Amino acid sequence: GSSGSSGLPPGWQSYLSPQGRRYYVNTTTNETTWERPSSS
Repeated sequence: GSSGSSGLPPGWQSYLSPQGRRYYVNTTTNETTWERPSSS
């Protein structure tokens, strides 16, 4: 089943995989995540 994050906090960026998928990545913490901005 589908599992992600409806909305994201003001600071995280939203990118797309080289295949079509969608993922997120932090610019400050520089941490890679999956459709979920793992704030820290």
